[PDB]
Amino acid sequence: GTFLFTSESVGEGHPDKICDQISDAVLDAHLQQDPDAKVACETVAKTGMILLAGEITSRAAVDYQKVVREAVKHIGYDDSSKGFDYKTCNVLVALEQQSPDIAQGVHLDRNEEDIGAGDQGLMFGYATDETEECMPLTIVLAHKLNAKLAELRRNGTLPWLRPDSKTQVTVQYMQDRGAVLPIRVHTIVISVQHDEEVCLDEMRDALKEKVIKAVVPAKYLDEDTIYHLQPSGRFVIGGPQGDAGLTGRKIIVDTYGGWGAHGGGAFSGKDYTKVDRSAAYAARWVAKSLVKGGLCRRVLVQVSYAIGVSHPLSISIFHYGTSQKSERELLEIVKKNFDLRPGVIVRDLDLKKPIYQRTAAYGHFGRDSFPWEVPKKLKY
Amino acid sequence: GTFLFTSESVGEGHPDKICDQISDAVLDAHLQQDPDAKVACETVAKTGMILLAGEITSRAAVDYQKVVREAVKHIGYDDSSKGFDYKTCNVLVALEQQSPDIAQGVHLDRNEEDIGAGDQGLMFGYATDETEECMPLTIVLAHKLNAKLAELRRNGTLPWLRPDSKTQVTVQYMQDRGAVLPIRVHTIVISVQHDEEVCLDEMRDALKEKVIKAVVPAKYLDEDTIYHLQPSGRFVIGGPQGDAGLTGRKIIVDTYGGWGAHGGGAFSGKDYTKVDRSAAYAARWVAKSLVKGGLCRRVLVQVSYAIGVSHPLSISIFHYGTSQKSERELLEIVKKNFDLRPGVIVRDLDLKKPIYQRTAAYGHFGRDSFPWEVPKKLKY
Amino acid sequence: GTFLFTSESVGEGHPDKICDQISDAVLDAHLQQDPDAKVACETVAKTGMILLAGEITSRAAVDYQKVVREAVKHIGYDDSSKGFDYKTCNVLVALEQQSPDIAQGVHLDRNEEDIGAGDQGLMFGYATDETEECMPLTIVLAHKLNAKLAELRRNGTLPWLRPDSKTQVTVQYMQDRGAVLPIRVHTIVISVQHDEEVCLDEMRDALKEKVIKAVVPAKYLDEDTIYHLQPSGRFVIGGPQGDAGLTGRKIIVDTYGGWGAHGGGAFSGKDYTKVDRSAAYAARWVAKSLVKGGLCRRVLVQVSYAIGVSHPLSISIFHYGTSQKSERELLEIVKKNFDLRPGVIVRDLDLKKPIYQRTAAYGHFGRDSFPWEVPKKLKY
Amino acid sequence: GTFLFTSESVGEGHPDKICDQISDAVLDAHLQQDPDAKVACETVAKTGMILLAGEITSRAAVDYQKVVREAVKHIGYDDSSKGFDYKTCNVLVALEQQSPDIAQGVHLDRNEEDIGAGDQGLMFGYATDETEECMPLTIVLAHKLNAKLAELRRNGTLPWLRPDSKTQVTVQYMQDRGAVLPIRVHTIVISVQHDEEVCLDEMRDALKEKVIKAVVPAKYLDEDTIYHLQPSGRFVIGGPQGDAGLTGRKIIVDTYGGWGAHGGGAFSGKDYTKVDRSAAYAARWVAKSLVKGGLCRRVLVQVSYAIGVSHPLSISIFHYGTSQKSERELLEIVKKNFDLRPGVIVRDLDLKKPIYQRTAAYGHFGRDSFPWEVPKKLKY
Ligand SMILES: C[S@@+](CC[C@H](N)C(=O)[O-])C[C@H]1O[C@@H](n2cnc3c(N)ncnc32)[C@H](O)[C@@H]1O
Ligand SMILES: C[S@@+](CC[C@H](N)C(=O)[O-])C[C@H]1O[C@@H](n2cnc3c(N)ncnc32)[C@H](O)[C@@H]1O
Ligand SMILES: C[S@@+](CC[C@H](N)C(=O)[O-])C[C@H]1O[C@@H](n2cnc3c(N)ncnc32)[C@H](O)[C@@H]1O
Ligand SMILES: C[S@@+](CC[C@H](N)C(=O)[O-])C[C@H]1O[C@@H](n2cnc3c(N)ncnc32)[C@H](O)[C@@H]1O
Ligand SMILES: [K+]
Ligand SMILES: [K+]
Ligand SMILES: [K+]
Ligand SMILES: [K+]
Ligand SMILES: [K+]
Ligand SMILES: [K+]
Ligand SMILES: [K+]
Ligand SMILES: [K+]
Ligand SMILES: [Mg+2]
Ligand SMILES: [Mg+2]
Ligand SMILES: [Mg+2]
Ligand SMILES: [Mg+2]
Ligand SMILES: [Mg+2]
Ligand SMILES: [Mg+2]
Ligand SMILES: [Mg+2]
Ligand SMILES: [Mg+2]
Repeated sequence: GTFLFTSESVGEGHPDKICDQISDAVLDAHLQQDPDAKVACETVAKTGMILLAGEITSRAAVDYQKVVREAVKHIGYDDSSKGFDYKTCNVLVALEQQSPDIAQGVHLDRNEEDIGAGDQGLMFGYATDETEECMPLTIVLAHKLNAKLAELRRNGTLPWLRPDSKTQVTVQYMQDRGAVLPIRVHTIVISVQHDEEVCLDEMRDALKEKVIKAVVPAKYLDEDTIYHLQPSGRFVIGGPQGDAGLTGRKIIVDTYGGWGAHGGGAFSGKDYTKVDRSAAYAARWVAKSLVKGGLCRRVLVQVSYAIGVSHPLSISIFHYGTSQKSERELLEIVKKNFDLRPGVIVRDLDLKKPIYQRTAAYGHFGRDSFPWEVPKKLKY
Repeated sequence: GTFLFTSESVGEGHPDKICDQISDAVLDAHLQQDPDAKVACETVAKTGMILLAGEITSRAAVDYQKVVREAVKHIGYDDSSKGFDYKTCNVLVALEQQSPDIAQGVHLDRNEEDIGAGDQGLMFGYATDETEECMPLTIVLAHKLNAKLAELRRNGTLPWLRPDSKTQVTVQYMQDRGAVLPIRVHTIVISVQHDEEVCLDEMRDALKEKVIKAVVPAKYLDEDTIYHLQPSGRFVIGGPQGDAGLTGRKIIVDTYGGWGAHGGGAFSGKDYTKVDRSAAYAARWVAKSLVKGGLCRRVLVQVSYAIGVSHPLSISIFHYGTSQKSERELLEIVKKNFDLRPGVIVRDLDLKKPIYQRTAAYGHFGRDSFPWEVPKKLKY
Repeated sequence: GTFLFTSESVGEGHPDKICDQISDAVLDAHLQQDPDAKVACETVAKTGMILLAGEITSRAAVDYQKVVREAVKHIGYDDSSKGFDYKTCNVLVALEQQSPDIAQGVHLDRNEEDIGAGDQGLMFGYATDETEECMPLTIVLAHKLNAKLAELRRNGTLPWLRPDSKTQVTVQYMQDRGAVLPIRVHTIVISVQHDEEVCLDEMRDALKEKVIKAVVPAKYLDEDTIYHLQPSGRFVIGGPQGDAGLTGRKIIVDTYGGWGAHGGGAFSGKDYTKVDRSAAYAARWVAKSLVKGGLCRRVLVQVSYAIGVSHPLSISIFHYGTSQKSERELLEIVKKNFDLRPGVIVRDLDLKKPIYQRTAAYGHFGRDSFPWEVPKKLKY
Repeated sequence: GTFLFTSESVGEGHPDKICDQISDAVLDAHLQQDPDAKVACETVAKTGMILLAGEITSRAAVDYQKVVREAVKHIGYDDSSKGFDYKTCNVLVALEQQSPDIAQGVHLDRNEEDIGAGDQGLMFGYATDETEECMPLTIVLAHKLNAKLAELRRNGTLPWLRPDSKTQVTVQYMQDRGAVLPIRVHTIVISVQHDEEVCLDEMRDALKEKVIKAVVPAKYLDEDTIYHLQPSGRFVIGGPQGDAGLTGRKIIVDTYGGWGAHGGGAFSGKDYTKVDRSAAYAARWVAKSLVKGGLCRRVLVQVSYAIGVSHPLSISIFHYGTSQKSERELLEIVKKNFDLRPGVIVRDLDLKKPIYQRTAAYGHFGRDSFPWEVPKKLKY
């Protein structure tokens, strides 16, 4: 009755994640001055280049040079020896206003609570009782491995580390009436950019002893656990020099690591009127509320929207057999307890607050008690 | 016992899909001359701009100006009145060689069958017997609605249409022992870019009568079906002028429309050594082989890889309760019948052939009898 | 005793001149809000692209998209059929603050009158009594031919004209004691971008009859005058699509058409602290004052500066033998009547006023009674 | 009877000169493979960015990444501490084919000797017997000061130097029957980018003792000579980070430093069919031939062209009163001894040879016995 499942995560300096963090730094900069800024900022990164492309209508005055470079500084790309430097890279801006055709169809002259969805689309929320975070263990572990790398880089204990990293965790699970129970870690991959001087065996030893053993409980690790540590053998070239980055190319890392489902919308660089972000956050909030409220052990929530229409087109609940209530009963509970219009979600989840850069690495869910991580007490 | 499920699709001129098609036009151009080209081409589109960013190591001599502009021409952006013109747009190129650190870790000096995966990652394949295409009805219908729009644009019957479109279909389903049975279409959204002269009622009438009724069987449509046709009210500004596009931002449209699962990897712009594409195609091939072979009615396949390692790290089969065989038995059948090393997949699926631009709109699966859509006869 | 001399001019839609006008539109936009803006804006134009690159420190909030596109609109590039369209081109911005090392060395904490030169360099002013404009006839005629083309394009009498044009005029001169006396026009070149439908003979006839004869006095034209009208035979592709443009690549067209001398500094995109512009304008003002004041018939003025130093390093006067006073006496007159510190020039010539876009085609000198064209009454 | 005259030069790492050298590195790369390449390559430089924009029709396969980065390496921008790094900067390419309308009008189906001029324009050549180089002393000295800085940077004796430098020299002259005789150096400016650690007095002392005294004969220097050494006080930020660069923005530095005249055409990035380069080189060759041949002491030559026309429209000779022959007699000598069609100049001056990057700093004239610097023996 056992099965394997694998999830990955990436570090702050992974080129796609650089772009997500920059896009959200831009969003936060606008929101600091104009809580109602309309923001759709994509970022592209390649050798020596950050390009901002998209649509922003805002009363803010934002110094894009400063904002972008400070985000890259935070990540740790501060010298040409590392392959990228915030001080000397190119920052190019191709930002126009929001289309007035979109603006008139979505929000102009509308009461805030009755703003239309900013686009069509579908979104999913998921929660699982297998961890206190209500997240899959596979991705929780994958994120923590990248966070550990960044910690040891920043505190100087592994000064050969660079910011670009990836991890991948395969867990063997059993199932119990639709819920999932982690048994052991089957395989771990870690690849991380490094300096020219450190040798491969020193890196592999450090990744096992100072990273894996520091993060993963020993009860999950055994003689049979497979380790692929620096499996390429050499990773000196990294960041955008090694691989182009784009915003919204880590959408599964941002969410549930292959578990649950995804509707395809990226989060970063978007204000609350973009339901790709606000409704996915709300859907997580619903899912987590159902599990922490004791109605399910595991649950998937779908919602969908049409551009210009406030209420969701569809809502669906899938409980994997882990509730005594029918899925229809859970749907009725959700409909009685949540208002999933974007102009109400914004109020419930405080989505005009400039906290988005903090969401843009290590997953949007399962950490930091953001509003969508604080369960709603349900009435039924 | 009924539930709703929603999927979307986008047209050829949707700015993200423009980028996928350009990236794959670039890939095909390289493969026409050098079957072993290493290609990782991202495309970004905004007002007046196509930017190519990424890594290509190839013996081909490719005229990027010509290749990009011809792809945009095919899509139909051929005049400033439409918001974008292949003849006069900017084409910018930021393409470097593949990192030699990646090359040495993945493919240099390796026997082709034993080439390492081009990256780590996870991938899923899915198949469902609800349609002959072995695809969810929701996304099949969504794709066909966009294809219909392009057909009526190109044949001149709706000359006010422009290339940028989106559709979304919500189907009410029942379930039968883990399989799903479509009952009716609950809601349809269509948004499509249009000329300045046509009025809203003419468009809405045409979208119902010439698009929806031409595509969706009447047995699925009834008095209660909800239509959101041009719901924003005005969509004259479109294509990249209205919304920035990036490669790999329609990964759910490219695959299963929210059904099954996704590991996060984009397809377009990548040669076969990128397992994001080759192994996802293989996983579809496996899933479809299991369903057409009569072992399951519905099945999800996960695989995962480490950079530089040929064999998958993990393989998992989930049959939703729709097989008499256990998931472990199906896994054994898969392991006996498929070799999921990238250097074997390339041979089985003919992945050096320059057919990729054809995959880059209307989904990669469920059409055209591509090799991954021709079931393998299973021995067990 | 006769000789030939040739000068050229270009139209508003010549790609280099597009860039000069855009750079100066940006400067004017800043000056409208912040008279003390520090501006060093270069523009690059190629197919579908305007790129702004440079350094601006200003309290203004400038919408670069709007400013750039409005300048291109004014020029007349408004449709993909013309090769460039303000509505749909790419506008990319790579603008940073002025270097703080420059700012501290030039203007920070300095009394305005005692601001240092913004850079080192040399500059020349020139005037000649051969025309009332105090300009060489060769370039006056060349400019007027381009202005005529733009006039006939804009009033619809030659609707096949596009904005990109070049002209060149060769005049036969005699000399009289260092002054020059035009005798006849020896050769005229006109090349102008055109639509696909008009034939070559219609264009050549129109350029002779409606352009040349409308601009050049018949007394200068005879049986022997050589006409090279549309000499390439076909000029449908034009503007930035045909030829990349850059700011500051028409510095001889901007000034004296090969007569006098040039110190190499471009004018457009620069505020008054850049002595390339302010001191060259002042030098013209000096030269014109000497000729209109009756001291010379023709005169060349050199000045030069060091970055951070207010007073010119050198001043030189060359009168071609056309004064009864020695060059040393004229130099003394200039030193007694003009203060060529940039922080005084700014006051005398009103150089914080946003009139710069008007200078950026058809020459900076010899027209419109700008302040540097109004002679100073000299005391001696 | 004395006067001052000032000329400037810039170093290899001056951002405009970076662009000229890159443009000519691109030209040379094409010519190495295809002697008949048609090349019009502009370069733009700003923080972290080299952009190539222009038109190239060539049979060569050129790796623009490699070519650009190697040119920047040669200049010495190899670390983020210097403000720019060839290894990690962005290289963007916007290169299209030559316009076919230009190609058909200029060179297609034409006998090489009878190729038309690639454009209209005017050009000047100049020579002066005041130095053995036949160049003005002011600019010769200015160039040598920059060359000295680069020498002391590269040999490690002044390791605080960076590549970006400017110099300016003012010489007091007397005249003798139209020729000019240098008397003394009146003022020298040197500004050079430097590291954060060196102090201002150490730099000023080194610039006087190790640079000026090493280059300028002591006979020209006296108690009254004015030195402006690091006059801004601080120049740590430099190269493209401090100031945008463009190709063809140092046209007076490239030529005669304000002496003679200039027709406005840039040299770098252009093949021989662009008469801006080939005819200006030829005009220098003519001028130098007249002076070294003993006909003049100082001479200015003008030539001009029309696009598509092989022979020059006009030729003019101005000898400043320094010949016993009339200017008409010298013109007749020039016409009997030189064929100034571009398709003949190419043969006489060997202009398909890839030696152009070597021309792109320290002036195109007066050094290295390039073909246009080897006087032609005149018959008359
Ligand atoms: C392997 S690259 C993707 C494929 C790549 N675009 C190509 O040209 O083959 C994807 C990511 O893997 C990581 N990476 C880059 N170089 C690597 C190396 N030498 N070894 C292992 N991982 C690497 C970085 O995180 C990078 O963003
Ligand atoms: C709505 S836009 C995305 C949000 C947008 N970036 C913004 O600034 O608000 C996404 C897509 O919707 C479609 N779209 C663009 N303009 C639209 C309009 N006026 N009405 C409906 N759909 C539109 C296009 O397919 C476009 O790529
Ligand atoms: C001839 S182009 C310069 C050379 C060009 N970059 C090349 O690739 O050969 C310079 C200018 O000449 C004009 N021009 C462009 N196409 C032309 C044509 N077909 N005939 C005549 N003049 C043209 C435009 O004003 C353009 O900016
Ligand atoms: C002074 S900058 C030109 C004006 C500048 N674009 C601005 O924003 O004010 C021109 C050149 O002077 C030199 N330069 C740059 N920074 C300097 C400084 N702090 N001191 C002296 N010269 C400098 C470099 O050679 C640079 O290319
Ligand atoms: K989702
Ligand atoms: K990538
Ligand atoms: K997948
Ligand atoms: K977008
Ligand atoms: K000047
Ligand atoms: K050009
Ligand atoms: K010249
Ligand atoms: K500049
Ligand atoms: Mg990626
Ligand atoms: Mg979407
Ligand atoms: Mg998108
Ligand atoms: Mg991936
Ligand atoms: Mg030009
Ligand atoms: Mg200058
Ligand atoms: Mg400059
Ligand atoms: Mg020219």
